[PDB]
Amino acid sequence: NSNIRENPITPWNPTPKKPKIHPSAYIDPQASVIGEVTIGENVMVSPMASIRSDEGMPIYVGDNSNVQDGVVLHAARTIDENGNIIEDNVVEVDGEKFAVYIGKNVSLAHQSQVHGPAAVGDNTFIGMQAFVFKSRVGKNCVLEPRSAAIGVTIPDGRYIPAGMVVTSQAEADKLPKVTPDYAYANLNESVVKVNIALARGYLETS
Amino acid sequence: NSNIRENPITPWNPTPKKPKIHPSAYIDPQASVIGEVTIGENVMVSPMASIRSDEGMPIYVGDNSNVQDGVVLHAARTIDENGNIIEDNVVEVDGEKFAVYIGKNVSLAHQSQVHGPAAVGDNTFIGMQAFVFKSRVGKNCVLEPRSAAIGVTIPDGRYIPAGMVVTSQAEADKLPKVTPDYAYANLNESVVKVNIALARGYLETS
Amino acid sequence: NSNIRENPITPWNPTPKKPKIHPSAYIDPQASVIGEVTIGENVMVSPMASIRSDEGMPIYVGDNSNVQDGVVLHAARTIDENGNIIEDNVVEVDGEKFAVYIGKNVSLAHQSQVHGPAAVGDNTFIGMQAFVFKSRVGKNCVLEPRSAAIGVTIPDGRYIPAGMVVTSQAEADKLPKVTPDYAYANLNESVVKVNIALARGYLETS
Ligand SMILES: [Zn+2]
Ligand SMILES: [Zn+2]
Ligand SMILES: [Zn+2]
Repeated sequence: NSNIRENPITPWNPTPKKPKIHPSAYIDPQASVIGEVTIGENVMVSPMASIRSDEGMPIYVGDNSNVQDGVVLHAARTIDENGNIIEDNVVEVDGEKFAVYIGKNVSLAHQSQVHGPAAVGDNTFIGMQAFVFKSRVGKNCVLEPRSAAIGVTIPDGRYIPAGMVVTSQAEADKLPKVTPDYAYANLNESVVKVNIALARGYLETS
Repeated sequence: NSNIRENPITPWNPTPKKPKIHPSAYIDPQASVIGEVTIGENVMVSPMASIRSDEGMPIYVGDNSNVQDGVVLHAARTIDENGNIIEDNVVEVDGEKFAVYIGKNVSLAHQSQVHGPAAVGDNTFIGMQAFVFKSRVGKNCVLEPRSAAIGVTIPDGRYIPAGMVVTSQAEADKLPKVTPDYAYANLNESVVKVNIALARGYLETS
Repeated sequence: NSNIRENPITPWNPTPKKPKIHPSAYIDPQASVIGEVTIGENVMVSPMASIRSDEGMPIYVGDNSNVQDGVVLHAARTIDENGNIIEDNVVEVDGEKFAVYIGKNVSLAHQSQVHGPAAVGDNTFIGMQAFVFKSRVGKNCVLEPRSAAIGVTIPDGRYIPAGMVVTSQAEADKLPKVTPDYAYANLNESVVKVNIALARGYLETS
């Protein structure tokens, strides 16, 4: 398992940290997982995904989420030169601090990127080639393909239309709501089911 | 050839499928090809490309096409829980059904993505970081870098300007036409020649 | 070091060229470096980056720069079928000719792409998922995430706002100036420090 590796000693990280990966998660041989990473149950990590917890850490990927081809997870440093926490570079979730927090039943679709500090709430679809950076995406959200959230909080239950780059909180507060007739309303549930089954199938051949 | 692999058994796929790759195609050691995939003659598949036919299948890449660095091919499931074909998730081309169909002399340039259901017609350039999803791109087309086609049919012989995200069929019908003086008019022919020669050169060292 | 490779013989390249990589640079095992490439001191090349100098060449990455996850460097051919240099496909920097020139203290952030012909000047941040193609980016510049420069020269000391695709020189000449109170004004210095330290740390475990 050359592709699952400790992070190196740095001025902000004095001991190597090794990923904690649940046995029901599947890491593709050509995915890469480095450093202080926790990956939950049934998580499918596809080829060419890179989860790199060597600058900002920790990075958490919750149960039944998926990390698809070419997705990148990385984060800005959380420890100062003085050794003090950089509060603006961490996100608090359930009373704990993370560089990147991915909740449960989250899909990170092909070539998307979540860059810390960032959190993605449960049951949220992050669409293909989408981008999340210095942002909190609520639960039950849909980032359509090529959308982006930079420096904002996306309210629970909203979607970002394809191609839209949201940098203003006033715009984020105004985003349209997911409804039963919205075209992507049931997509994440489908994608999560598929990827749980892919992880199970790939593990049976391992 | 650890990087050329069968897909796993899943509820929608009861037997493993293995890629069919012509001997004149070159698969980079750090490209990944999984599942029910057919790759034609002289196809150059560059490092970090991921062709993954494990959800929707089959994926077809025609003769003399190229799949460049970091390109992703994947597709939505084509078989229901009941085992019935999901017709909206397949494309018909020449009387056959595909999850993703890439025609002949097609360039999929660096970091682009074609996500099924989708078809790309012959002699079409899909530019760097471009995106094709639930769409039919005609033949002799040019998707400039960062362009996207989502949920539309691109008429033969049109181009999408750089950065434009086309989601409306009315907009797709109005796209500008490739002409001899268009800046990208002869690019695909050049890129196809280069990649055929790269595949030949890389195979001679293999 | 299977991932550091010569380029193949082609009609435009009659002898194989091998990368020249300084001993203080770190190449991730799942990065790929092919062909006529020069990589300077302390350069961190992250997982899934592909530096491919097999069509246009040479590709140069200067001292203390970094090439992050999923970044692609490639270039259009520089030699004609007749064997004459294609002048429009090379960039001159300090009296020398390159397919891609990356200066010193440059960050190529996750999933960005620089496609030759192109030059990036010293101390410039190329943001996540950004794109540089047939362009000269000045020194002390910031391309925010999802920005792009195609067919233009970016003056020294300017930034491109997130998501903006610059294709017109008149627009490039008008881009806003980096100032001490600009949000990204000090980012590149920070990122360069981090990546120098990452390269040192990763090499100590190698
Ligand atoms: Zn980063
Ligand atoms: Zn997919
Ligand atoms: Zn190229």
